[PDB]
Amino acid sequence: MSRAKVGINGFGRIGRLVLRAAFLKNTVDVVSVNDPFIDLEYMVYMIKRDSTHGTFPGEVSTENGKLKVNGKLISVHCERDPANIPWDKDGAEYVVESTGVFTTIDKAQAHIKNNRAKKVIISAPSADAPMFVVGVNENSYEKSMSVVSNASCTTNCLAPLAKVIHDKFEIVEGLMTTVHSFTATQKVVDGPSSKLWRDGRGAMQNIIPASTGAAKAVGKVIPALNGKLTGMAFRVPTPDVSVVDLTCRLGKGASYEEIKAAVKAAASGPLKGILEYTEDEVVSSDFVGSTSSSIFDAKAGISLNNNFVKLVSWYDNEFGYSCRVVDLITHMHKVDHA
Amino acid sequence: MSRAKVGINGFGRIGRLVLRAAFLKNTVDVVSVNDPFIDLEYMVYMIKRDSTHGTFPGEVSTENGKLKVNGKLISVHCERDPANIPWDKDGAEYVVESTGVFTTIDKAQAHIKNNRAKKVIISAPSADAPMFVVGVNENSYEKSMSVVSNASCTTNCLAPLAKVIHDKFEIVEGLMTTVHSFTATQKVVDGPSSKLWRDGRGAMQNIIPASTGAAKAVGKVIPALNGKLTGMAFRVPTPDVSVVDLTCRLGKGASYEEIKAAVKAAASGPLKGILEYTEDEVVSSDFVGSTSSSIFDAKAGISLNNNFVKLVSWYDNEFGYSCRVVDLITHMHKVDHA
Amino acid sequence: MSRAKVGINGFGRIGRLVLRAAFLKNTVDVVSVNDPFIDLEYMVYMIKRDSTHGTFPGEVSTENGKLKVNGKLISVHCERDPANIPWDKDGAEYVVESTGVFTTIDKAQAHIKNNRAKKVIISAPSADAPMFVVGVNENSYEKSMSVVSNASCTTNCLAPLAKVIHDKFEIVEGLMTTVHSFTATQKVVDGPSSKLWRDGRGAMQNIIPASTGAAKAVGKVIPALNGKLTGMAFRVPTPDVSVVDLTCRLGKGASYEEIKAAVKAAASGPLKGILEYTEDEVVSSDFVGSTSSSIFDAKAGISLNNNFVKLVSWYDNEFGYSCRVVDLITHMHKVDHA
Amino acid sequence: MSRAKVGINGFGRIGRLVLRAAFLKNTVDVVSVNDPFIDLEYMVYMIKRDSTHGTFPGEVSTENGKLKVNGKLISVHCERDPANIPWDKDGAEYVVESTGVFTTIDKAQAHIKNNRAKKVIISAPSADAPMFVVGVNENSYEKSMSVVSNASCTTNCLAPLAKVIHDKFEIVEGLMTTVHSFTATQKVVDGPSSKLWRDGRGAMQNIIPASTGAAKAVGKVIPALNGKLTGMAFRVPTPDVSVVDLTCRLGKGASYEEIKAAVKAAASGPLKGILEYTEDEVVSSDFVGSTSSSIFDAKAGISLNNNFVKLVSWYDNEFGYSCRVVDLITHMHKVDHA
Repeated sequence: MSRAKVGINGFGRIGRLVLRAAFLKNTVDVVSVNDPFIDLEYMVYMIKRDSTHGTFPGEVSTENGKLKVNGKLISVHCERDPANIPWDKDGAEYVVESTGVFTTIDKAQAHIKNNRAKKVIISAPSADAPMFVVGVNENSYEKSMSVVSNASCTTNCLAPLAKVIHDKFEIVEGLMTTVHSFTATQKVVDGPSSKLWRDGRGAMQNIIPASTGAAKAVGKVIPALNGKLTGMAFRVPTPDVSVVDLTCRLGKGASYEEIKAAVKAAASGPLKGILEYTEDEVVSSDFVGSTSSSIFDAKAGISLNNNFVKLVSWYDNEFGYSCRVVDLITHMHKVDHA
Repeated sequence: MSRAKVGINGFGRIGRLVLRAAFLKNTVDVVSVNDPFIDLEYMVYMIKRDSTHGTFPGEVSTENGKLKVNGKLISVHCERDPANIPWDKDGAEYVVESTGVFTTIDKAQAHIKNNRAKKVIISAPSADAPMFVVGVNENSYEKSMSVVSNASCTTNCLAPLAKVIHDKFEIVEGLMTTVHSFTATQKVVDGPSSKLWRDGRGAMQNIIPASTGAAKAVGKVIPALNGKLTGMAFRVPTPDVSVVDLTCRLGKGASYEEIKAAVKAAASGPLKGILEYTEDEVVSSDFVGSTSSSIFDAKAGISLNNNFVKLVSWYDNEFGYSCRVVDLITHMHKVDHA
Repeated sequence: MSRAKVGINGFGRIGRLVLRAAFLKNTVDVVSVNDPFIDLEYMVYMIKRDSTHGTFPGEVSTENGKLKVNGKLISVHCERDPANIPWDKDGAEYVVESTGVFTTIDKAQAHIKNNRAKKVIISAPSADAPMFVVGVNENSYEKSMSVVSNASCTTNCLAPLAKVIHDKFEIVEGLMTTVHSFTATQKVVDGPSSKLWRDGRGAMQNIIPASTGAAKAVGKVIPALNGKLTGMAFRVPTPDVSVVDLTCRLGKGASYEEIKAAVKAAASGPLKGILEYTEDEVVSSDFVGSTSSSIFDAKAGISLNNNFVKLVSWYDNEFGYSCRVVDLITHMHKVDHA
Repeated sequence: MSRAKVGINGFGRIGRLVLRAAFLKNTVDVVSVNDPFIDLEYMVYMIKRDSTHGTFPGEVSTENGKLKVNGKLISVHCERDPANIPWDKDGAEYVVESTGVFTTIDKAQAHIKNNRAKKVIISAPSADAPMFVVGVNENSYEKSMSVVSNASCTTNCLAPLAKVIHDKFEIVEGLMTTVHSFTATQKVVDGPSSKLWRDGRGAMQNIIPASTGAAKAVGKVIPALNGKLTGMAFRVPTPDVSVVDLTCRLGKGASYEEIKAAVKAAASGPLKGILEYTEDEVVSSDFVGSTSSSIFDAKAGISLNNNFVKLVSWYDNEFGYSCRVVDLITHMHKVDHA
């Protein structure tokens, strides 16, 4: 009994797929959704239909102004302002800030005031809000914190992998590269982008050397690896799934077969679920729907020697991350209401 | 005597290429450009680097605060209010309206007001402004018209074909389908499009059924075929170039051999440069950068009997259409500034 | 009261997806496969992981030199000469020819030579073998026919619809187009295509116009439409699913809504499972893994008048067809063992 | 005086752009082509039409069963057996082996057999044949060397950069990843690929881990870094232009500015034409048609510290390589003739 009641503000890509993960894992209960740029009737469409993840494997309709999903009514809102959503009346405790526009404790506090929702969870790396990665520092969550962060989805891939290698071979220093699928933030043709010019170029016809602090933010998830990690991104013409290309220096001399054994041991043990291990000839479509945060590709990895190796790990940047959002809630609820 | 002095508002896709089309024909003069979102710095980049048509053939730079393009200086503005764009100062007598917002004559007249833009040229269909398709209703244009429209890119492909077939076999009735490359109006991944839900889907993994106002608009350019034409569109994962698929009944008998030689005589004849004829094994990429408005494909056209055929005409939806913007001005300036 | 014993020749994308359909429907028992390019280990890989239809839904492994799927054992062979495949020892009574090398009756008699397979179904449209379409002329199968084809997948889409529209309102004539996905017969980059130059172009870069008799082949399954139907094909950068574009002149006039009503009933009638009817804002990726032969889109298709209408219908060119292959065999098992 | 007379075996993708780059640079003279699968008529269409690089810039016709290009004549052959090709009658001194079937000194000598061809160049890396990268070790060519290799596209990118680095700051140890466009060896959809399973997968649906022997191969070109550097590749859905992602440890402490200057100086100096330096916010498609082997991207490269950095260099994996083949030939005809 006593499941966590959850609400969502920002029904984007990384906000609808989080909703999918909820009815799958069944670890929490969604009760509310708010998005002013999306109509209610539209919402059923975007849930039922998805070009990446297929149609919803349940029942979706409308009960009397409420979105019924797999036999569960959810109230819908559409306030331009985030502090104009009455979470209390829906019974929501934890709000998911997936609009990605209120990524600060000051802005996200707009959900918490007037006693409405207790904790706010930002589905992006935050500057002031304490970021968390379910693999590593999910336990660092103290009850006195309201607005958290689940870091970036590249971070959710690298950080768990970094922990294993570092804790077992000691990562002296490393540089990361993520071959990232394109995201909502890109253009179908050479369009406007007054800030990030490269990010405006046609998404299908370009390899776009983007940037990311995800690897640099691994330091915030793993403090022992602070300033020892950073890296950039390549955004390539694929709808979903991404891979991390880590190259680093280990403290202990270890052969690749040794590395494999440790990772295989982690993905089976304490990281059963966050980290996964395979030795198959996979590509970036064998992971569409993977709940894991990192899938170590043993085969594609290469070792120059025993102190300098290149590692590769996949992740569903959309759905793996979505699941880790659902996990962070369960943990909190487990921690605040117990 | 002189060349027409031209200005451009809305440095979009179908706007930057119109510019690129001016330094090629060199039939007119671009003097001013206006776009609030895209600064001068950015304008150079957007012009110089293009994922579809390649790097600009020439030296694009800045000088003394204004934009320069192979020894010609272009004044630059960032006014969000068309009424406050100073065309009068710049010397812009002709303005191309490529923002998508302004379509009404009384709307496009915010450019004309108060001693600046002589004629307003809307690079999009207008349901009140007299639409005109060069090569068809070209000379049908009157000097007493303050705002005109060039209609859609697609309709600029069908009409020059429609005319030929009509003016020789008389098109009884016909339905058109255009397999269209995606446009800036779409989403790279499943996104918000409250009006047109299907154009909210991932443009790169989907064949998206649309509906265009290009086919009946041929009735607006060719009155004889008014109401005899209509048809919808298909958006597919290519960055540029589209093809018209015209299915129609004829009034007179036709051997497809005749229709061929009819088009060939119209391509090299009066419609030289507007309508083109080909027999080659062409594919969409074979028309990137093409200046033709319609390129009839001989072998790809199918014919059921002597009266009911299916024609096929290619076009660069971006660059072919941007040329007819330029040519129209040479016609106006002929008629409208003399 | 028995089940068909099925063998597969040609382990391409139809061959594998036919197998998936067999375990999804569980109406036939696949007992053998043959592909001189694909060994036992690889087959597992190709069955397990699939870029388009995701991972195999069930159990696949190997055992005692035999492929094992969901508990059923499947012999594996690598014969390049079809007359060298031991269909008798394998107990395969029905052989699926999907190599394309054997489409004629006599080139198909290899599997039947010297008491072996009883029947052979050609997944490719044939020149002499009796072509059929499930939902149109299933019951036209005689027990004496050794070779028999299942038309094309393009053919299997338009055929059910025609037996509705023409069956009710009569299309005096009609032309067809199919915006097809790309198939394994194509090239990643510009390459060789000796006899059909257009097909050897960048499949991801291009819209490729290709001829197809799959619309002329309608006359074979519906004699009444012999010479009344024919069409072409466009191939676009999408991995799977295609749409049929039918522009036909109807004898008995009907409004765009009257015809919708006709197709409704057909979806819930005897073709319940063949012809489907939808009214949703659908795009191509919605019908991935769909078992229908033809899904009519009421929102897409439009009508010029009452006698001249355009219809749009979707189909999974890979999986939908594979489903019909299965349905045909289990039907054949009914007759031979009646 | 005399210009290099060249023949091409295998008019595939790479052998077809070599011809292109030849007439572009006009530094050598192509006199003979051979490809059994491509006849004269087809050969012309493959030149006039390119999905990636557009139409060829020149008059290409056929004079008397012979291919005429820009006024230069080229005799064609469809000899499957390279030892049957009359390179002597054609007067081809330097032959380009562009089919991967003849990549050893014994297997390549069929061109030189019986006094015709006097030098042969392998468009792919070779086992025993000495490889060369123009700008790095083209001066190690000896008049005695009858058969050579130009390594691979990727090697020609990594090497000019590595030379600069290792010479200025010394690369202690290094690892490389190349985000590479797909090539003719891949499939449009999941197809057979017995030796390399991942490459069987649909080229345009997946990110595909592959292996390149182009990083250790630098070791054969620069022994100083043999065993000290290696790497792999990710295959992504793009038609052309790849990028190299080089992570390495510098023996000398170097700041990023200090690195930026290191490359800018060599791109203007002796590596002018080979290595290029840029600071613009570019993407892959900005390099289609680039005649450079390596284009250093400053804004995309990063530095963890003064001794651990990540460098990025673009390259047209199709046409940058073909230009170097022409330079390898021009260099030999010099040395060969003296």
